[PDB]
Amino acid sequence: RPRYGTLPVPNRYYRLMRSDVSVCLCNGCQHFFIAEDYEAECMRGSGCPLCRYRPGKQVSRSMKQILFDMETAAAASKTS
Amino acid sequence: KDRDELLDRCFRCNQLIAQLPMAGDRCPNCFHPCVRSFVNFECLPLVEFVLADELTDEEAERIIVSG
Amino acid sequence: DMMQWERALTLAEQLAPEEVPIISRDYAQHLEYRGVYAKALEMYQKGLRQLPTGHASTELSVTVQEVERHNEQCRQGAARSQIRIGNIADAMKTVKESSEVSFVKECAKLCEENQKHEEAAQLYEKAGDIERAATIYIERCKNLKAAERLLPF
Ligand SMILES: [Zn+2]
Ligand SMILES: [Zn+2]
Repeated sequence: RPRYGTLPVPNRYYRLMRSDVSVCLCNGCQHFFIAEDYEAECMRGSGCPLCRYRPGKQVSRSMKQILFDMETAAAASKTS
Repeated sequence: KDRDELLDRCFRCNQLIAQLPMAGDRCPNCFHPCVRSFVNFECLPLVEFVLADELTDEEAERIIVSG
Repeated sequence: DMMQWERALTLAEQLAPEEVPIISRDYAQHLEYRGVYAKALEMYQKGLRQLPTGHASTELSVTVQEVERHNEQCRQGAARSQIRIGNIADAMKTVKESSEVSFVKECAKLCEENQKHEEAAQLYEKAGDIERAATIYIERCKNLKAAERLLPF
């Protein structure tokens, strides 16, 4: 399902015939990856290597993290 | 003499890719675009098929769930 | 940007078959400003294009309106150009099958100069104004039978 936004774009369909290869699809990006390779690349602390999608949380994050980051920046300014 | 293990395989035409692919990274034989991974860029065993005009994506999901 | 639309078409024969008519229409537009549009008919006839066949999604749906608008504009240009050639009878079907008031008004002006007063009379009453139509009737056409129907108005 091409996530271009709210625009109507038809869903493309693919057939898999050789089950010995593990494939996955990053929901934030909708690009195909090798599942183990995508999992290994996700550990670099930026989610999907392309779209930086992180599962387990909705599209709108907890933006209070930015407020705590600015708090920590002020703290590092006021260390010395 | 090129090795066959490092050559891309087009699963739609069931034939290897020896020549340089054309624009769109399509198959030289059957013009099929390569369904590639986006870490190592390996042609995954996936073929692309579009529904007929009498079927829709909602109907495709309905018939996928039903049978 | 060279305005050598002839060689643009020539290379578009093998490069981009679909781009062929559009440039063509633009060519005719420039001829519109110089009065040399006597050759500006064959590209309008070549502007036809087969319908996009495919799935019934929006992608095959939106483009239909744009390509049909291009066809309507091309037929408008063809009807405008056919007046001075002397093919009023062929253009009359397209004009009377149209709806646009301004296009019919612009087409109606030039029919009198070719002494084709019947088609001019047909277009004047549907041009949106009856006072000027009757003024042309009594001064040039002198056709009282058509003016009788316009007497109460
Ligand atoms: Zn992704
Ligand atoms: Zn192939």
